[PDB]
Amino acid sequence: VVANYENASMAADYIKRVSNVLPDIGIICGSGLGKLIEEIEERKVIPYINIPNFPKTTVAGHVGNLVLGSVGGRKIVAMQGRLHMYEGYSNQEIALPIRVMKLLGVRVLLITNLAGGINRKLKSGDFVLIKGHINFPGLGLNNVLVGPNQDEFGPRFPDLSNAYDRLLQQLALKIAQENDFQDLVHEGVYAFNGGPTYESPDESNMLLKLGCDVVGMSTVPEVIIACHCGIKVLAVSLIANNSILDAENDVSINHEKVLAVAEKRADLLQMWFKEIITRLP
Amino acid sequence: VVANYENASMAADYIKRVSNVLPDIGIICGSGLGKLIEEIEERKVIPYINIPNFPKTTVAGHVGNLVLGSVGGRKIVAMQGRLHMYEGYSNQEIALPIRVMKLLGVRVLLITNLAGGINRKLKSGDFVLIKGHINFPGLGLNNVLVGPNQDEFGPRFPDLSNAYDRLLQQLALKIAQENDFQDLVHEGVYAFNGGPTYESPDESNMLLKLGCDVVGMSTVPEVIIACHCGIKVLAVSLIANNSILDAENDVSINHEKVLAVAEKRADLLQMWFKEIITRLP
Amino acid sequence: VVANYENASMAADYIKRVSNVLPDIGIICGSGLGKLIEEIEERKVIPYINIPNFPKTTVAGHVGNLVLGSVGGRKIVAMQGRLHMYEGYSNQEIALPIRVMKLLGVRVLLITNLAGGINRKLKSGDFVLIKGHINFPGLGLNNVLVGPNQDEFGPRFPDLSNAYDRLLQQLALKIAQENDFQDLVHEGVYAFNGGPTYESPDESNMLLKLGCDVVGMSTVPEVIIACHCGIKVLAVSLIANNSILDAENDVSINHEKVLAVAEKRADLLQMWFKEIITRLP
Ligand SMILES: Oc1ncc(F)cn1
Ligand SMILES: Oc1ncc(F)cn1
Ligand SMILES: Oc1ncc(F)cn1
Repeated sequence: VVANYENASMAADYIKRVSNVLPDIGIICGSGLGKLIEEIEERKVIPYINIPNFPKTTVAGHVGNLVLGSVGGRKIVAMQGRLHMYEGYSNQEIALPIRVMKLLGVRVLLITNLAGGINRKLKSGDFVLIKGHINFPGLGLNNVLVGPNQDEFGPRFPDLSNAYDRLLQQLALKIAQENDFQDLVHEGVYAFNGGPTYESPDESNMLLKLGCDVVGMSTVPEVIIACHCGIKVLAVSLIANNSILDAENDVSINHEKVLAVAEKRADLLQMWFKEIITRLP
Repeated sequence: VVANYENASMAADYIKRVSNVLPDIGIICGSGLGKLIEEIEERKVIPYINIPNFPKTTVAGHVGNLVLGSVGGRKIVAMQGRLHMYEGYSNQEIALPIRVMKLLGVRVLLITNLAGGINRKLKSGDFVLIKGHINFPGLGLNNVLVGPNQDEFGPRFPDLSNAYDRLLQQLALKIAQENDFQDLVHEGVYAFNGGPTYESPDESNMLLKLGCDVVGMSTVPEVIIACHCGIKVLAVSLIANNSILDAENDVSINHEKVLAVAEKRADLLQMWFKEIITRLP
Repeated sequence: VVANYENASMAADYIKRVSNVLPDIGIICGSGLGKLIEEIEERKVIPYINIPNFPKTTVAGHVGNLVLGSVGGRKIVAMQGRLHMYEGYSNQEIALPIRVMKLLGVRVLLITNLAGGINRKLKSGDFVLIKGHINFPGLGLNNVLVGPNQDEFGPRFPDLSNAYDRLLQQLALKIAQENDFQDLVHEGVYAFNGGPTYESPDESNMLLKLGCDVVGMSTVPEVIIACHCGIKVLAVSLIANNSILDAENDVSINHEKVLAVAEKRADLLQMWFKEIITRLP
């Protein structure tokens, strides 16, 4: 299934027929950070398996829903269950849900994820507003846009220099200042490690030398498909460890330590993003 | 279709039957830079679609011709319409036209492309004689030679240390000195970004740290297949922007700015390469 | 053929029925360095082609055997003929033999390979105990674990920080000290170049900047599959050139120079690894 104009139009025809919502705003929430999606009012929940041309996700399993409703009086659509390229999904499978968002009317996409810290001043539980990226898969001929260009959505050769909207980063920081947690909020460069192994101690050392502030296994593919078709993006990483410090001290990372950090910050992130949605121009 | 001895011999049998030219020299021209190929004398134009075992290019579209004729009294063969790996072509598809060149008798291959500048002293419209490369796809298990080795063409483990012939670089510089444009001519290290997104601002910063002079999305695959089977190579990048400066000043690159630079330099490059062909040993 | 619990159990059922050995220790020997495998006592030699679900290797050709027997009174299993990812084998093909080792009872895996030297103090014929790695394919979405996780073998997101067991590195160094060749033994960080082209002069310069001590085209995939399923690992590189020096002096590497270094050190490595096996806790 190619992520082309006709296959995405077929999916959007089904969603509109079921939901009766035309959303302006899309959200993709990171693992353990999706509590906001249960707070959506006047909801329709749509399993991916019921939507024409949506990718099959029965191998990886776990939740896979599109949720449409209202937050702060705004009309939104959420992916509940994010598709990760380390699972083996092709370029076409990742791109189609984003391109369906576009046809549904999404103009702004808000994204959260979990990441490892590389910059020395970053601590467990800090947040990082992403302002640029280093796309190791893209340099290495695994860019999410490798393949024929779908000209109806965007250009063959996109410019990523404003892929992370500066006015959205400012709005996010203003909201944290209003609530006296700006001291947790940083800006930084995100490195895309295809994964699924955690960054090794010597990979982490390397990324420091190359000026990365955080590293993770998601987000860059969705950002590129969104930028290709003219959707503005805000992306926020929650730091779950300092990998540079682990490397210098011979300490281990693991999934259980990571998920506990998400639990610790989930409710603050929920409230932050609720107010961001309410206050988007 | 594997790029093996028999499939390439089948294609070469067809070309020789149609053209009545045995070329010594191959040329692959970059986008907007192929005007020289219309100046070829006593031509035969052969669409790729008519050549047995040549890769299908009807998805990407646009021109796809092999052109055989005479320049400066020398017998040449040109690819009019270059195959790019960001389109989704496999290793076998890229390699076969080069290996057919070899069976047709090509001993020297001359290549031009468009690239972004990373070295601070490089400006829009400068030329760069490539003297080595950093092959991010190759480090990342997308080398154009991944797969079984075709032993008839070359070794399992090639040495790339003289892939860019030093005497051809000297000849090119001598010709520019004769015409008083040597001040436009540099030498440099080319980084292969698989693409198709332009290098991001923070990717550009990274490449500076790693000692790259230019970056682009082509040329390294063809160079490796040519070196594998013993064809000498000259490769010249036309600089269409300084990406380090764009990053420091928060400026955008785009395809329309890039194509205008090609237009500005096309005729000088045409004349340069005409005299290079005439004067190859 | 997926490298899942049932397909690997089917292979292990066949091996046990033929060999009557339950090994504790696995070995994977590098090119020209497998002489120890002929010294295995009370052997069974099993061609890969006869084992259910083992990957087909008739395209690459050359030896492909599993050998089970006794060394120093210990029960072992060896791969005679290593699978390399530059040949075009998928993730599943590489992983299955290691996962069969696990089901057969392997608790420790010992690995040797040939590599290029990047650290300036390393010379032709030196050995390097690997203590960490930089996995360019993994950063670039070609990690050997990309695809669905096989939960029976290990976790979705493994930690690689103790993938190279520290007590095994110490035991190896102690043995070299006992035999007065500790002056040949170093420790270092290994860069995985997917290959099959040798590291270029400017790739080598880059790797120095990023803190790599050696570079090669194997070993990291097997280490990751082993670590995933809880097998301890010792990995030793034999240095066959200094690629930083070749780059500064404009000198060439080649396969014939490399194989002669293996010949020069094969017998010392054979005896070293024999005593390591004998003395594993
Ligand atoms: O803490 C952490 N989370 C996700 C990562 F990919 C790496 N490190
Ligand atoms: O100016 C420019 N041309 C091609 C590139 F790949 C990047 N930058
Ligand atoms: O000497 C050497 N051996 C293997 C390599 F991959 C590179 N260099």
